Amino acid sequence: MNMLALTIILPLIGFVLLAFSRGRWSENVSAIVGVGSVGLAALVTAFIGVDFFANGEQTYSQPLWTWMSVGDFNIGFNLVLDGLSLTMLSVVTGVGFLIHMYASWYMRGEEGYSRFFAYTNLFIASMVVLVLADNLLLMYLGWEGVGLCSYLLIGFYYTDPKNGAAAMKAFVVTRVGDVFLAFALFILYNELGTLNFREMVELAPAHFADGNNMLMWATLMLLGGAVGKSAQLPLQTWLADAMAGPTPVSALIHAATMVTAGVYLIARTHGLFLMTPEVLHLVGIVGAVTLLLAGFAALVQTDIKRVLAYSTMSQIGYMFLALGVQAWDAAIFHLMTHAFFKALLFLASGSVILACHHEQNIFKMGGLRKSIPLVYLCFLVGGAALSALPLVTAGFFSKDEILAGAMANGHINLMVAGLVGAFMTSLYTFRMIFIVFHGSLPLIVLLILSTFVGALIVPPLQGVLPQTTELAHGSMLTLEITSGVVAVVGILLAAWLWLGKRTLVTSIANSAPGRLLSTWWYNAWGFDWLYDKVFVKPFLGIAWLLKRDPLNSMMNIPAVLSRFAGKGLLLSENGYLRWYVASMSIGAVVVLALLMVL
Amino acid sequence: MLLPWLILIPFIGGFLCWQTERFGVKVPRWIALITMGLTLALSLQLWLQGGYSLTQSAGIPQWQSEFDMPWIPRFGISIHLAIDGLSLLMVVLTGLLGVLAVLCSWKEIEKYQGFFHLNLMWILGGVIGVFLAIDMFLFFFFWEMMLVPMYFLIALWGHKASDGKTRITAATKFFIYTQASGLVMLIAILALVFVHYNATGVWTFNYEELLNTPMSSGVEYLLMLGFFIAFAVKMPVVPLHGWLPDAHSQAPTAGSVDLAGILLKTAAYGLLRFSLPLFPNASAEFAPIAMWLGVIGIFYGAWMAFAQTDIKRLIAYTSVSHMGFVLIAIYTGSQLAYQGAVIQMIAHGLSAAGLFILCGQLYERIHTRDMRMMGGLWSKMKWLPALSLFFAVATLGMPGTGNFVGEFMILFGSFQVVPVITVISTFGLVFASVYSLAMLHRAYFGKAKSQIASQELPGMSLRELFMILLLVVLLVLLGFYPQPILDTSHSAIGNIQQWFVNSV
Ligand SMILES: CCCCCCCCCCCCCCCCCC(=O)OC[C@H](COP(=O)(O)OCCN)OC(=O)CCCCCCCCCCCCCCCCC
Ligand SMILES: CCCCCCCCCCCCCCCCCC(=O)OC[C@H](COP(=O)(O)OCCN)OC(=O)CCCCCCCCCCCCCCCCC
Repeated sequence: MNMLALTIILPLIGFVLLAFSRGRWSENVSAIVGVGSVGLAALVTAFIGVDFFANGEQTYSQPLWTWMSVGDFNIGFNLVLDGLSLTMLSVVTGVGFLIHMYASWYMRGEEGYSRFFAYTNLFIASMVVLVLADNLLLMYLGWEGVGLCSYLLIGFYYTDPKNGAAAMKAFVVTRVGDVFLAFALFILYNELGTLNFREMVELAPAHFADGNNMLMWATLMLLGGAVGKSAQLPLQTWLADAMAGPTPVSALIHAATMVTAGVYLIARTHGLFLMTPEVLHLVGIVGAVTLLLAGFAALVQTDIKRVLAYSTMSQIGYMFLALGVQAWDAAIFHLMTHAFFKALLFLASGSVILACHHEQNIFKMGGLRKSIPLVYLCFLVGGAALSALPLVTAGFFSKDEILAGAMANGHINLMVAGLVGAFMTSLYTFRMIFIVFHGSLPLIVLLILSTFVGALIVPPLQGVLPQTTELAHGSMLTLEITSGVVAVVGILLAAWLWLGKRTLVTSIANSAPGRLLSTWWYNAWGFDWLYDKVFVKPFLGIAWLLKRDPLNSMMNIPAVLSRFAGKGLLLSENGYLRWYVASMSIGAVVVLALLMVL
Repeated sequence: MLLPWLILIPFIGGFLCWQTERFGVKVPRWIALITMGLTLALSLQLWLQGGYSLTQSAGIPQWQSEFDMPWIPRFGISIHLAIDGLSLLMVVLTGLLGVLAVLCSWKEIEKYQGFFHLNLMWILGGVIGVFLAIDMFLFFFFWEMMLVPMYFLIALWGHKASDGKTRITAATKFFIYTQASGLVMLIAILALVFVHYNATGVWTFNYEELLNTPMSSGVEYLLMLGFFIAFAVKMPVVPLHGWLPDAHSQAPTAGSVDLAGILLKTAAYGLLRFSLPLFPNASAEFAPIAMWLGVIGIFYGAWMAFAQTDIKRLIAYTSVSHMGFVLIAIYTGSQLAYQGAVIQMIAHGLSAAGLFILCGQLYERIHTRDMRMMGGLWSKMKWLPALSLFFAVATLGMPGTGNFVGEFMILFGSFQVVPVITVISTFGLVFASVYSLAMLHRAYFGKAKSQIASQELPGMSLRELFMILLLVVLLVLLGFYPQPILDTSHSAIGNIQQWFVNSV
């Protein structure tokens, strides 16, 4: 457990070595360097977890150095480890190692092999810093590292400009979320005087006795940062746009690292949100709205990567729904299970893409369930895990825990949103599977982990997070059978609509309200159009207006006036003697008159 | 006692650089390198000798090392130098940038390199004298003497691809702005001295003697306004900022000239050293205007930097935005904001120096500065695109680089005093990321939009790579371990802030 900082150091060492290699090294040695760096990080994580379970499950602090200290402002470089941080670190390192060896097999014959592995190593290091930070500012360092690695990794193929534009869009919206988070940080310092999590939690009720408004602002501002990073409402418009990049980086963003950071913020800063329950209910409302809108958007999508991006969007909405109903353990369990099956889904999708060599839309694909057996099996079990199939998957148990936390706390409307979202998720994943397919070691590991074997593993969240109120056995029975019935009804509806000849599908898709809804939901409820017409277009217009530098001309105006006055005065030097004598006479008259009036 | 030698060693070094041009064309660059080596070594010796980490704050004035000599006894004017933690940090940064400048002009085998070097060391001595001197005539004299050689290099040695008339216009604009504002500063200094003489009866231009004066409200405001006008055009602060990108785009293409003369950190040093302690009530009244001017400068500089097709002009507007952030930090009256301003100033100097060196090397590769004729240079060039991406990552305020640290301590102190300007400035940081990403998309990523970017280009040599990697290492060390820089300047910042806020 004393090697906690090695999980930061080793991916950093791999990133530095692969960045300064500059592609002179072979693919084999670069593969060993990157895969071994992430594997050593994962092994150190496993040893840390073993020693954590062998020491009585107590929190640990490793202060490396102090970052800054001006008077009362003391910020240090301290790492912390509890059950939540251990769970986050373990899932990040394990899924990153599987994705890294899949990329080592996958990215062969590509320019930028060492550069790609350097960027993913720095992404892993930033995520480890994010999950192992004692204070808010080191957490913010990991936050910015995650954002910069997202920019460097989404636009990996810099030759085509849409990848670069999508990377810039993703970095812009995530930096806006960073600014919201920075507002949270400034408010929390100005009110509490510290940025340590435990110290902020113990000192919050003492200072906010007479007024709980600035803490409400701080929790709302943390919510803004979380929805900035996790692609939630209203900063959600980067996922599907930036999902034109490569496959293993796509699985690394969606599964373990990036979209789980806001969930980690809501779970870690749970006490501050507990003294402001209105903001926590706002978290639940935003998560429910985003998951329903993600289901609506993925209903009509025609690409596999876009469908999976909106599916991850819905899963992060589910996690925020769990967090809003004070079900933290359910949220982290859903985080781990979703990491596993979404990594499996994206690796299978990349296998399909490299099997067909091109990003063809789903309607140009068919009869592939017999061409590739193994990829079909992996994609089937991943889709079943995402659809929450009862008694065989782990996402079913995770969503059941989420809905039990919603029921026992009294959130009926959020539960209704949850069952509707489960219906939507099952329907769209198997509509994509039935359109595509009708008409190895990481894959095996994730296939095992996406089943109930992943539900056997429980995060050690007892003692760090408050206990969610357990549902009664009868009520839990009705909730479980209702979730299963809605899920299998979704499976049967997708089977009825898309397996055979799609007659009821094209009849309503070709109608003018149906085509209007399809166009509305294909562009994600018109949010990209709104963000161009409200924020991007006036920015471009102001830039075009100001490119002349108007203030420079405004301060050059005295130079123009001086030049004009000088050329006007130079007309008096005509060179005539009689005009000179008349000018002396005029000046004599003026001087004498001015002396007479004074 | 070592401060006069700190000022003069670049001057005598430049004198031997000019006189040794007869010995050979490759001779004066070596002599300039050695005299910057002695300057930087003496600055580091003062850093290790003064004992700055464990220094208590004794109030204004508390000088670590002082020197006094009469210059004009008729007016009571002294060559009076005084170094503290902040001035030491600025002198160390100045010597570092001078070493980087003399390294970045190493490939010049021209006929008149001796006068170019002589003007460079005179610029370095002038800015060092600005940082060290506290007497107002001597500070003003260094302030104005550091203009003539810089103007001469812009006019004579400048951008060869442009006509001489454009270089003449840019140099004349810069010199007119700086010298006229210096004249306004001289009026303010003279009026303050005359009021002190009327109140007491002693002829003195010394800094410590002029602090305790009966300052009527209305006169102190005018003196502060003149000082702020000078330090605002030399910061730069909008709309007094038009000279900066004109001087950058028409600078000599070596890139040493931008590190030497334009990249001064002297205006905010004068704001902390002269505008705030001499006029506490005037600055307390004036603070909303200056902070709103900083907001306007940040957003305006971001809007220019997004819309420029010239990369050097873009980095000039980055300098405008960062100095607007520092201007916001100065008039807040917070220790945290002042330390953040110091960290942001040092980090901006290092990051802008790296960006200017890389832009000069890139222009040497492609023979063009227009960003619309270049694209996809990541697969054509060896080391420069990655280091340029690192420095543009630094210039948007990224952790692991000192710009994030400086900006965030600035914003923490500001939000401790004023919330709305803090939130608007942080949205300005969003705009900073926007223009940094726009420059990286328009310069290095995409397809080759011409033929000069469609061919494989020669890589950097060992010297440019070594100085850029040294700048990278110093930026990383400043971003991750900013503590020794903080305790170096903890005393002077404490004295300035205490004089600012315990007097009101
Ligand atoms: C708290 C723990 C950390 C947590 C996360 C922290 C995140 C914040 C820090 C971010 C740092 C910058 C990140 C972005 C780096 C961009 C540069 C890069 O990746 O360059 C890659 C490039 C190799 O590209 P390639 O395609 O292989 O080249 C072939 C054609 N030229 O490489 C090259 O061409 C050569 C190398 C260029 C520069 C690489 C980066 C240098 C900076 C880091 C190392 C600095 C030196 C180490 C010592 C520091 C002080 C102790
Ligand atoms: C905060 C405001 C109050 C305090 C102000 C304190 C004063 C200092 C700060 C402001 C200085 C402003 C200077 C504006 C002009 C800068 C130089 C410039 O733009 O020169 C352009 C031009 C030479 O360039 P070119 O185009 O080659 O010439 C054509 C050849 N026939 O030049 C020419 O052709 C002739 C240039 C003559 C000299 C410049 C003009 C000076 C006029 C008096 C200004 C006094 C201050 C007024 C208030 C500030 C401005 C509103």
